[PDB]
Order: sequence, then C-alpha cells, then structure tokens
Amino acid sequence: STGSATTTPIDSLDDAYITPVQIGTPAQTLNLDFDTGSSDLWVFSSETTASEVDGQTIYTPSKSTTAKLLSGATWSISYGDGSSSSGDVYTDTVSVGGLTVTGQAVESAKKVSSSFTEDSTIDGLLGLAFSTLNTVSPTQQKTFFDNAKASLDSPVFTADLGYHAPGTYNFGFIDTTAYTGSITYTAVSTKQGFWEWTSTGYAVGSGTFKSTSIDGIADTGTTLLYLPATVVSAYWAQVSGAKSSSSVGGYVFPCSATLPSFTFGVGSARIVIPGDYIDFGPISTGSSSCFGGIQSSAGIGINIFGDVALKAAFVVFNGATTPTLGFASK
Repeated sequence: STGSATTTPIDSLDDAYITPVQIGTPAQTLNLDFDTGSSDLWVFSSETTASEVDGQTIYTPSKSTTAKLLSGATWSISYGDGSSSSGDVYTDTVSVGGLTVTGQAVESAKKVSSSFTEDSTIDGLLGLAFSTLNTVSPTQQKTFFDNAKASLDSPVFTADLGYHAPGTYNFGFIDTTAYTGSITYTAVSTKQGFWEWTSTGYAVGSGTFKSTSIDGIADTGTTLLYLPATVVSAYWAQVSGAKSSSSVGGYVFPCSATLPSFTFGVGSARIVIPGDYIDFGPISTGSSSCFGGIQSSAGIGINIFGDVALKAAFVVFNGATTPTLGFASK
C-alpha cells in the first residue's frame, strides 16, 4: 500500500504545516501537524476542556463506530517550545492520503497548553519519530508509520515541504519526479528516539564550505533551524545590523536586509537554503526588526534541522531495519 497527502502552511510565514487526517467511522477529518520529532498522535476532542478549545476541529469518539477506549491508558507530553497536552486514549481507524491503519492509538486531549488553544489551525499532532518516545502509559503505543510499515510497498515516508506553498507527505514510495539529481543517504542514530544524523558541514552565502560534523535531528515539527552558536554567529555576521536580542529571544535583523543563503552538507552532497527561507518577518506587527530563521541551539541540548532546512530538500525517512535519512535537492 501507499498514501499521499498534501501538507499546507498554516500561515504566511510557514510557522507549521497541516495535513488532513481521517479518523473514525464515519471519517472525522482533522488537520494535524506531522511531527518527525515526536511520537504521539493526539487530537483536540470532545473531552478537551471547553475553555481550551478555540476554533479547532475536534474528534468525538462517541460518534465513531470503530472507536474503542484503550482502558487505563493515559498520555502526557511536553514539547521543546514549552507547550504540552495530556489525556486518555482510544484506538480507531486512521487514514492519511488513502493509507489506512486500523487500531491506531488516537490520544484524546483532556488538557492542552495555551499555545495549542491559541492556534486554531492545528487540530493535533501526528508523531513520526520512533515509537520508543511515545508517551502512552502503562502500555506504550506505536506511531502511525510504525503500524503501517509492514503493509507499505517500501518501509519509508517522505517529506516535501513547500516554501510559502503546499507540499506533500508520501508513505510507502519515493516519487522520483519530486526531486532533482540523486538522493544522498546518511546514517541515523535512533538512540534518542529521533531521526538523528550528522551533517558534514556548512557554508554561508557564496562562502567556502566548512567541513565539520553537526549532529542533529530532522524535525518537521520545529519551525526553524537550530545550530551551534559558532555556526549561527558566522551566518548572521554576514547580515548588516543583525544581532542576538535577549529580549526578543534570538537573532533579529533589519527587515530591509537581503539575506544570504545557507548550505548544509549531507555526505558529499549539499542542500542550499535560499536566503528568503530564513526571513520570519517582523518581530511584532509593523516593526522593522525581523526574526531570523537560523537560531542557536545552545540552550536546547540538540541541533534541530527544522522546517527552514527541510523545506529546501526532498527528505526520505527510511524505516528499514537499519533506518537512514535521504536528502535531495528539488
């Protein structure tokens, strides 16, 4: 089997991407944030505290003839941005782009933190990291990809995120028309539960490539590119007037600037992020200070190849017995 679904930016900045997902019988379609940095499929629901729902579409398990309470199971998750959610668990039929999994754990939110409430466009998350990170207790549950894997034509999914435009998540096949050149594959460590890999270096604009190992995670659920402070300083030093602002929370730059590109290495191959992809717009409405799309990971503990990086590439998440990642230009 295969599936193919379009993923759409939630706003004009590509702050996140939503993909329609069919849950239950009859189908209830929710727009979920596909997140290769976590491993829970959770949704706003009829159980979510009413004051914490503000415009999201909810899953109502009582209206699904295939929903079953997973007795005793609870979940609770906290994300790197400080947001969180928790609740109980149903199993139900879940379909993405024509690919159907029966008995998928659908984690129903009883509580969500303010940033989820405040974002009316995201009805929940669909985790695509390794199932060892799934938070369901006392019986950990598998991701949608893990449950689908054995049925897929090939044990892979691909992320093809758009810049200011829709893109595609495919399951079970590699669309050879969706990228240019060849796909370069690179080793993955699953030891932390992430799609963790080592970039071979970077360049800023037309500058020379610096060969240096940068361990980080391919994370579709993180907006920006978070890299070591040395790398980030070298980037922003090429932008007149750019500075790190403790009060704003990262590097800012004059909105009048033209940003240089940023290149990252994948083995001997190179992925070029155009400068425009690094512009996240005014820090507040009407400001001439703009927020940068490349930020320091120093306070995180891990480097994160988020959407800013991934949207410059066609990315293969290879879930073979030994997982690997593939990157191609497009």
